[PDB]
Amino acid sequence: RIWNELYKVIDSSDVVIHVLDARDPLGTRCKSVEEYMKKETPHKHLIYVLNKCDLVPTWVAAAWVKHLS
Amino acid sequence: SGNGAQGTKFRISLGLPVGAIMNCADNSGARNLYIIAVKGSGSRLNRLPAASLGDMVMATVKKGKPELRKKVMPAIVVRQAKSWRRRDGVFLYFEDNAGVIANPKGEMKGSAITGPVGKECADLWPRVASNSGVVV
Amino acid sequence: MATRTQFENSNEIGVFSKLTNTYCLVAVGGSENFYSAFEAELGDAIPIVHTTIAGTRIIGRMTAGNRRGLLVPTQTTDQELQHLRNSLPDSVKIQRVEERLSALGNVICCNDYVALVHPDIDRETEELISDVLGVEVFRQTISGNILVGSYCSLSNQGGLVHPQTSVQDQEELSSLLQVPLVAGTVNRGSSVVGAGMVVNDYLAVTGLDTTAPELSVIESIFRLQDAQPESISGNLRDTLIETY
Amino acid sequence: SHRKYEAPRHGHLGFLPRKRAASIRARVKAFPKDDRSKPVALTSFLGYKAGMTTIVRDLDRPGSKFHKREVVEAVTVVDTPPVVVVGVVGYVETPRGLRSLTTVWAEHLSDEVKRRFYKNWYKSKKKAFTKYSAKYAQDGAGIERELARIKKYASVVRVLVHTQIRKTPLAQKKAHLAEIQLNGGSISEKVDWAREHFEKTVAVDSVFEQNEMIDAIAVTKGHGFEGVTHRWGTKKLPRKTHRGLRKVACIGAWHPAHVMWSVARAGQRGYHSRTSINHKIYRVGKGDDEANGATSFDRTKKTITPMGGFVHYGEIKNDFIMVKGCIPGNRKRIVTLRKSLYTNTSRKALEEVSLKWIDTASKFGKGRFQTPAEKHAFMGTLKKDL
Amino acid sequence: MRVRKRQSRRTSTKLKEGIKKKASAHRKKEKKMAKKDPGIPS
Amino acid sequence: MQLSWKDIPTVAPANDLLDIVLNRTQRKTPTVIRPGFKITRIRAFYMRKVKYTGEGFVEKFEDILKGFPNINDVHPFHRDLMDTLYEKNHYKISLAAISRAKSLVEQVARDYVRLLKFGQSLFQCKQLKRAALGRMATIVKKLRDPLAYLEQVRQHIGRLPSIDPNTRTLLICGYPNVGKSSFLRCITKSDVDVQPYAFTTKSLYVGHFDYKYLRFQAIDTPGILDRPTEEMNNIEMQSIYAIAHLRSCVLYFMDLSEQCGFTIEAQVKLFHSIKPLFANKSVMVVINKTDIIRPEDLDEERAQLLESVKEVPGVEIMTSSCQLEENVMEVRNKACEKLLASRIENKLKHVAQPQARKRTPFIPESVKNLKKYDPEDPNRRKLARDIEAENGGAGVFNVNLKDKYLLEDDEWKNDIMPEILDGKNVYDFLDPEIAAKLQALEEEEEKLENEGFYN
Amino acid sequence: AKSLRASSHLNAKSVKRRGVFQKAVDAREQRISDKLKEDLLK
RNA sequence: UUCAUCUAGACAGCCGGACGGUGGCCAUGGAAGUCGGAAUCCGCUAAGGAGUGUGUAACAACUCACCGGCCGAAUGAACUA
RNA sequence: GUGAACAGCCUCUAGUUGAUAGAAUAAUGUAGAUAAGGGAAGUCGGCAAAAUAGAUCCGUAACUUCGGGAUAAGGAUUGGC
RNA sequence: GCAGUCAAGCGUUCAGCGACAUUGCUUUUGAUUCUUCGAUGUCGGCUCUUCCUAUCAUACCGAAGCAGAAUUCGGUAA
RNA sequence: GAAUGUUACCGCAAUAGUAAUUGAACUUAGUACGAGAGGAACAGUUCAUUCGGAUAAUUGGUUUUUGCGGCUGUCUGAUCA
Ligand SMILES: [Mg+2]
Repeated sequence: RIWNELYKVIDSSDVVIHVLDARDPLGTRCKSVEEYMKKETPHKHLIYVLNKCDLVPTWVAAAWVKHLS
Repeated sequence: SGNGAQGTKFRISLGLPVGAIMNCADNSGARNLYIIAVKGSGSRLNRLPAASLGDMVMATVKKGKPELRKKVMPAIVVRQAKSWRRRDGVFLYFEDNAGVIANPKGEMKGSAITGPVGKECADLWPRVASNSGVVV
Repeated sequence: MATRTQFENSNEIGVFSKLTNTYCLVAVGGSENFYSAFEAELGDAIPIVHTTIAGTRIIGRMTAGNRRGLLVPTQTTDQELQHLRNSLPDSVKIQRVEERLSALGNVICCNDYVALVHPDIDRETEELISDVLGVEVFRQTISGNILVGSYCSLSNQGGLVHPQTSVQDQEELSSLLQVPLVAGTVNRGSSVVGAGMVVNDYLAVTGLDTTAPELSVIESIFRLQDAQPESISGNLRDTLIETY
Repeated sequence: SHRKYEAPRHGHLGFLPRKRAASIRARVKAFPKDDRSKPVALTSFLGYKAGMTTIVRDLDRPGSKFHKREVVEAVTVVDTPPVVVVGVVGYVETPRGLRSLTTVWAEHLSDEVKRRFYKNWYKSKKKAFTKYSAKYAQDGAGIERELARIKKYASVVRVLVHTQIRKTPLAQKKAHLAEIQLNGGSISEKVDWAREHFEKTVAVDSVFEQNEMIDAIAVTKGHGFEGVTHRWGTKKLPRKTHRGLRKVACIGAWHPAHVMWSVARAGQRGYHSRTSINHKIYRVGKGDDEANGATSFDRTKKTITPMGGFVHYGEIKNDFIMVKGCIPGNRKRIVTLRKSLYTNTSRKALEEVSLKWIDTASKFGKGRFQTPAEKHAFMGTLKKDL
Repeated sequence: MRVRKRQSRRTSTKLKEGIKKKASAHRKKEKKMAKKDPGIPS
Repeated sequence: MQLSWKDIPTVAPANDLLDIVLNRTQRKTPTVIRPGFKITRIRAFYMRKVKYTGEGFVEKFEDILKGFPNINDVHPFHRDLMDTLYEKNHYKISLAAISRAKSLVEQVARDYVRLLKFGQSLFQCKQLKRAALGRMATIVKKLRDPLAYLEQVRQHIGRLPSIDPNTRTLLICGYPNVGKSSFLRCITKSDVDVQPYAFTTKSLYVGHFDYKYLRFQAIDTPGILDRPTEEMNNIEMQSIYAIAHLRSCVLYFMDLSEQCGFTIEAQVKLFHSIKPLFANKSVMVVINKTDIIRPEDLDEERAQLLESVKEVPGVEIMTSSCQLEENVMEVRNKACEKLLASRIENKLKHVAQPQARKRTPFIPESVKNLKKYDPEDPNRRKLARDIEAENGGAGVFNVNLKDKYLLEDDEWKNDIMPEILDGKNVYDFLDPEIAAKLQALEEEEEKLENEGFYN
Repeated sequence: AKSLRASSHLNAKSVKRRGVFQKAVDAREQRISDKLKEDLLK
């Protein structure tokens, strides 16, 4: 059900906004969905978002955004 | 009887249903064994499998060495704590039920067994008797 | 000499039998194949008695004795004691023992001259054992193994211990027992040497699973074969190195 | 719907209907095949269940884990005083089953069987078989003619016997009358043996012996109307279910619109005739043999009567049969001993028993002593003693 | 020995009418589809 | 796994496999559904049928894939044997085709289930189920040749030898019919043809023997010719790669007689050519059929070839004959000694003593005078086992333990202990010289009686 | 496992019956006949 | 119903031949007709097919298509109802 | 009187014997109970039962608006003379 | 499923129809599968009876490289 | 349960139902089979899972035998009861 809902929202969203945890954004990246988004639906922007930045050092978040941008 | 067990086993009271916890009776480091299944148990609707003295069961180590956690290993019951009719003409029971972890061949892991060992289990398991310092 | 034998389907010869220099005990379980197997080596030279202890076939572990006497646990019924005495000559002492422990065969490892006992064995039991068997008694453990009667085999010719015995422990125990000791395995790597076989000054019986190197090691250490009082063990060094 | 789960049914459909037995004394449905070569012998006997007791015996059974061991097991004690033949019945094989040809009585029926023919015995004038007994007059041709007729046509011969109720500690004075088939060849010899046994008594020792396998048939314990939960072992409902919880919740379905005979509903439990076979006889005690409860080991001058007497039974003074296990029917109930109907000499039966010790302690309460002498020796002298 | 069930031979006139209608349709279909010597014997 | 991969599950051809799967799907699953049933019921029924068919096909393919030894990264010797026998390229291609067919079946089943979940009519669902079944059938039919080839290769691999390269083993090399099969038969118990025709053994033969309590296995090979390896048969390549990969010590056999018409010069040339394979094997030369040649009666010019062979450091010459098998024992001992010495040398790359801290071993005179038992002697002992056999055998004969137990007089041997007497069991009171204690008690009673104790 | 209606088991049981099994019952009946005759002789 | 063989011995039953160039050409450890690839040429017959099948490492041997010898007369093949 | 208590029970003054009964104690029910070994493995779901319950003493955490948590929690006694 | 080849046969009067087979379809080196995309409608469970074989096991057999053990299919079998 | 002269006893059986099920311990066996790994089967025995029928020998549970003994409150003046 959860994966079906994910696919439904992906198909029903012109743009997809991906949230990430500042503690471990790379682990939460879940590249599996992103590959399908890039391949089947190029028009979907698939924009990242670094959430929970208030729970990490400012330099940590700055480095994360610099390396992921 | 199953593999490892030698000879036939006469039925006795089943005082260890699935999910029961019994104190470990071997020096392998385990504290208590949580029974998840009983080897050789019967199949019947709504009837929970139950073990008895001398029976081989699969149980997980609920407490003890971390290395023994999360894995289920075969075990042999050495004490039952439920009165059973001995053919000699006496009903006897142990202070507390206990078991010893063993391999499918019945070989003992611990080098020694603590506390009394039931006569039926010792007779049915040569390795248990060899590793048992006290019988009954 | 060393001969391969098996119980019904168990290689633990010492569990269901107890062989001494003057008498042998076997279980009554199943048939006389075990009795006939023992007869094929001993024949009628010494008594062979079918006997049970506490109504079990494990009399080997429950009882310990030598040429001078035999010891049985408190759980033994008077009928079994009387049958054993009548089947044995008066030269072999028989007496019941009363103590917390019951596995005399596993609690006591002894020969006709020296005896090993469990460290926690009571004073009265130790004195009774010494008086009955006419043997010296020492408190010892085989490299930390408290079950001296199960993990070690002893005889007037030699003794065998489980492979985990430390070299220093083996050296100390050999000097204490005044007999050679060798660390080996029986029944294809089984660590319970004292339960997997029985041995005396002139006969050794082991499980069928005993591989050829193990049988040769047993023969060399226990000095069964003629002109082989561990002398041929030197040649076995290369074979053991290649196998190990 | 396939029930999603296969499980065995509750109860045996072959024992239906689960109704009360026709009479207190169950009638034997079949008798052992007649061996023409064997001599004439009695195929069954009538006894009264005296009670139960504990027996310990060294078990001789090669291949068993209990070889040369004293296994304790339960046995049943049945009071079986000598029985007396008071007639014979001849049967002729007809295309519509065996048919009774004629019956002959031995000129003298005991008062016990006379009571059996009257309900109000005391009110009755006691006009007993006297008239038929007069058929044994000077010539007695009628009796001889009937015997010859039985010889000519009867295919099987069944003797009429009644238990000596007066020899039983039962409060009743009326005895039970039943037929017993006669085995052996020379059907003429059967009736000759019956005639020679007319008015004579036959002891159990001449019918059964130690180690002999027998089948016991008797009316089971009655319990009256019983719930389906215990009458069939039906699973109890969880709790406080509507219309109760100790009953079968589902009785039918859309089709068929009728309750099946196999739904195992509640009804009468017990008091049903049952047949139990392969009961091993352990002890055959003579009535006049003192120390009936003494084995070769105990050898103590004590009878098998438990201290204070059997619970709900008397002080057995005559021959009795001891058989292992249990037999259906309550104490004071008449139980018929029947042969195995076949060669049941399996090693279980071929093995010879040897009782090490016989339990004779009081079954009334937690009796600890076997005989009053032991109780006096243990407790010693009391205040009332001196 | 434990013979299984046997098919019933009853007419079941519902089947009579069904087969009659089916045959009537089939004859019409065949008719519509229709539009679209051995010499001396030995 | 290794060591006789005999437990591979048999695989039926494409037609048989498809028929079995279809029959199983038709039988196990229900087949009765009606148009009056709800569309959901029909959809569920057809989806269940398709899923069952797909699961059966997937299980079959997975079993076939798992059963095979996975030739890659098994062992150089076993891998090379499989490559030479089953054409490793073709074997891998066929197994990859089976794996691809499994994935195709999975994808087809999933797609058809997804399509059928939207079914709107009984006919549509039936057509979708039939389409899925037909797709699976076509995929299976495309697997015709690989399944047939894999059945044969599975049979062969199950029937192939199982040698342990890490163990100490012998290897026989030389021209065909030189006596390799005869030597293998004589040295160890094995079933090998010993006929004199060109290629007696078409594959490797294994035979086990024990020396000095150590397990040894001898390996016989068809042999090799003087070919430069540019052109060679799989039979010769098997022997070549067995020599190359195996640590076994190789013995080069030779026949100097007119038989084996490759002359002594040819044998020596073959030995020199194979020398590179002989570098680390600690080789030994065995001259067979010595009964008819006796190389001591050989020309010096011909013995020059033997000397040149001996020029190699680790080679040695041995003499043996098929009829005179006694030399087989000597050759076996020499080979075992060489192998053991080499292994002991490579490996490196004890008992206790009393020390004195009297006690001596004890043996009864009866044992010393006891005679050895002979199972085949008609006059041997009674064999209480045989006594039980003549009385009904095990489980029937009842052993009377009272027969042998010793008592002061056999006239009361078959007696019974009362064990009980109105309490205070007999065994408790059992003690010799009861008369003395009874007399003492009687004296005490006499004293009490005259003392007036009992008033 | 084999049921009572197993032909091989029934044949084995029949052979056993012809063995000492039936002889034991014959001896038991012979012994019982002596006591039956004694019941009248007394 | 339509085609075939037939006292110039019909079908089926028993015994003999089934040759010689020849072990025909490619590969071959072995490939003689019968593991595989192109040929599948010619002599004597009543007949022999570089071989219908079984089997040998290799032939060998057995056997078949046909023919020949014994009895004798209807028999065989494909279809329709 | 017991008892912290107008908490529960007995008795004293006073007021009642009024609820159709008799004979057994079948199944199934209404209300209240006991249980060998396992202790939620049953059920959608700890549904219902059970468990600690008063007094005295030791001692009492995270959080917090500093007021609370708190009888936190976790432990030892209770009779008579 | 669609698009093609062949015809054992049928046959506008024997051009057309057409059985069994057959080619294209939906990464060749067991490598991966980290797709798993809309059922507009319920299914799933406590007690309990019967019935079908399209047989999971027990019973009796045949065929499988069935040396044994062990495994596959098939015949009867509720 | 009336009715077949009445009561009582002993019976036959048309008909309806039916049942037992499976596993393992020896022997035969470390034997046929095997290069080794390993591992048969029948006959005789002995136990065991599930189901069915009985009975409390012995053990457990159940107590209105309220049978015995003890305990709190309260009442019979105290004790016993
Ligand atoms: Mg050869």
